[PDB]
Amino acid sequence: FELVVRKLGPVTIDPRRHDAVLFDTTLDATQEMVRQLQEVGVGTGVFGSGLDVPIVAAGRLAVRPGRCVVVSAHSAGVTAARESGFALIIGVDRTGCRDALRRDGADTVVTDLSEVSVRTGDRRMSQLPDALQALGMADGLVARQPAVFFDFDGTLSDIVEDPDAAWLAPGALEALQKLAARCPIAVLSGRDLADVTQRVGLPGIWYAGSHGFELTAPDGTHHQNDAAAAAIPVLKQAAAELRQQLGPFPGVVVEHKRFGVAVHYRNAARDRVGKVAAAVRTAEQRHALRVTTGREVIELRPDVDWDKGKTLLWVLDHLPHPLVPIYLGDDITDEDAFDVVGPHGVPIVVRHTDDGDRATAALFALDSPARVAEFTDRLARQLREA
Ligand SMILES: [Mg+2]
Repeated sequence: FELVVRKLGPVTIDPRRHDAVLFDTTLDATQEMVRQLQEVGVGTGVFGSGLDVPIVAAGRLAVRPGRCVVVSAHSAGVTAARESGFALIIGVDRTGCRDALRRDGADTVVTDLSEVSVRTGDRRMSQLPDALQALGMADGLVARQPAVFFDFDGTLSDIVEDPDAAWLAPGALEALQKLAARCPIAVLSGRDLADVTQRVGLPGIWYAGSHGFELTAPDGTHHQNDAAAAAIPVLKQAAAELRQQLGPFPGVVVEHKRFGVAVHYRNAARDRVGKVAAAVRTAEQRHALRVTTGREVIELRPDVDWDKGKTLLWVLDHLPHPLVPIYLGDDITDEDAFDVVGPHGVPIVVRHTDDGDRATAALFALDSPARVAEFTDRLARQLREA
């Protein structure tokens, strides 16, 4: 395995996203590749020829398929890893079945495992210094003038199982108000632009909704990803389709947002899960959309590359000044933004009790969403200082 240092190669085992790697036994994964994974805290295991099937091998490591990588030189492995929702499936082409393997469900195919990279450099959330404590040291948190970025759910707002029941954590409104008088603020969210705007309820700042595909400036200028916007009518049609197809089956919900269809199947019986999936993959094929899985949801999104780092970099390019970013996030999508804050930027991760001590690119930690309101207040006070 080639080592990539706080970066992302072509094929990358990413500890932040990947808790284990399941190797096909026929592969000869060197002791050097397993040791590489051992230093970054990633478990290994083998499945395959008459041995364990991928999902079983994953169960022995106490790791969900959504957090596991499979590496397989055979078709059965690739396919079984595909129907089991594995996060990353690397096909190893040793018999020139690159096309076959990718038809099976390989996310990507390599000839030799030394083409696979392992991300190094991230620390585990445990290990990180506290943001509040750093903010109050002699030299403060930032040397240069900042622009501050917030994820909404899990960061500014306490996690809730009812999406509609997400509200600003106590004190976070007065805090954002103070800070907003002091520097540019931006809240990021996967919710529609209107929803997050209403829930923060604070004007004269940047709102980025629908996964950064559309934002509002302080002056109220609307901005939208042009290429992504073309898929808006496409998605309304998939939603219309999916509602007729899955309407007969109770416990299955089709939720339509401006840049996505989400199909909730928490209350769906066994064997409509495969049927809920089959319909979304039909919607996929038919409309050239992008499917991604939640825990009990399947989502269709515009087939346009984008992440939270690109939102951040874009918003920054439009800020007046060389403005240094401070970024606060709660989960996995926020790792894209930690990675591009630059040599003076401050990436902060909000810890939860059930988060499991993930590896992260963030430099600091805030203990819960409650401290985020506290951090915001003191930041506004430290900037008023200078
Ligand atoms: Mg969140």
